[PDB]
Amino acid sequence: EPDHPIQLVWTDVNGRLSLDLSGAHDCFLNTRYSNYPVFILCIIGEKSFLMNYIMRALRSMEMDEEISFKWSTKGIWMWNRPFLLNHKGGKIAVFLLDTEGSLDIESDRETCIKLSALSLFISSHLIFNVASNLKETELDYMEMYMNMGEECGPKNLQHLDILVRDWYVARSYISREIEKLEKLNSYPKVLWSLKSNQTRCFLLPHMDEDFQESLRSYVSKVVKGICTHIKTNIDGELLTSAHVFSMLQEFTEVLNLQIYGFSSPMEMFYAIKNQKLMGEIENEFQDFLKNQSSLTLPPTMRVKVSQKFSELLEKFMQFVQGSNTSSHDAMLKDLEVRLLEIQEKFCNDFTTRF
Repeated sequence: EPDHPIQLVWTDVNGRLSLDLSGAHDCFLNTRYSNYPVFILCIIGEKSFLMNYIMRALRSMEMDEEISFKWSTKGIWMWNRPFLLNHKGGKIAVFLLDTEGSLDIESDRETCIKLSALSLFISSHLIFNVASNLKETELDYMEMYMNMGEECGPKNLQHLDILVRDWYVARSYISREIEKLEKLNSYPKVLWSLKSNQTRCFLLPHMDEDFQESLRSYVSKVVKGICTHIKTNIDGELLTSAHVFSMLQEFTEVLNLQIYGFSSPMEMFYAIKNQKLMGEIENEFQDFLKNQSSLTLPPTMRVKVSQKFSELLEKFMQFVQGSNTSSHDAMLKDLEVRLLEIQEKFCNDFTTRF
């Protein structure tokens, strides 16, 4: 079939994330490039011009030519074939990803956050389209993305480009946003990113030729820096499309299992870490109970299990992340119900057996 965009992920009627497994398999586990170092360019927010220029520039570098089969929706879409760019004596497989979603509509916000989080999780580089100054919801997506690099290798940096489509000077723009963020005292990683030039801002004029040339200039700049921003995984191997297929499956499951309320991307991110912490506590309780002797005096056993139980609820509140207390309360209550099940099983076994 002629190469075309494929919808990788969408949301079903229940807000669950659904993955085209067979489709993603075909793209990512192709025996030609699946062990080539991979690069996932992702576009988010709100284009056809930008996307088509990126493909035209990529297809030129692929055929060893010089930079100077089109792109058409509420999901994650990918161009089903990668562009193989020369690097070392090998190749880099560039996949092109587009996150279609609302940014500010309050309907289906949890699902919008989930789709976007998934794209950001697997991206090597983010192109974020904004209209004028950065709004809070955009900045929160940006902070989530900045946090997704802190768990993907040691010297991993998260690269973000901001395409401001309707500002009215890119110097005054970035300086302005740095000032607003400095007073707000929130979004510390975006602030740091803006000050370290890891986040770049590009201002696009609205007339055709000035927009055309600015897009061309920007697209040339990001395809040229692709080969030097290869991500490495936790192990230290360069990211490959096989790895990306695995990450996509696993983080889709993590997102569908994040069953606690959240109103913002950072809250969804902290909810994911807090659920993990819950499981580290329950496992820690199970281990503690397994190491207790069957010879222990039943009274001394009851007190030790009770105090350990209490200490673990304290530990959940000490290491819980984020500031949504309503969510922490729901999770502690569920942790308490789970710990009491482990306790009831161990204790009821212990009393009747011994």
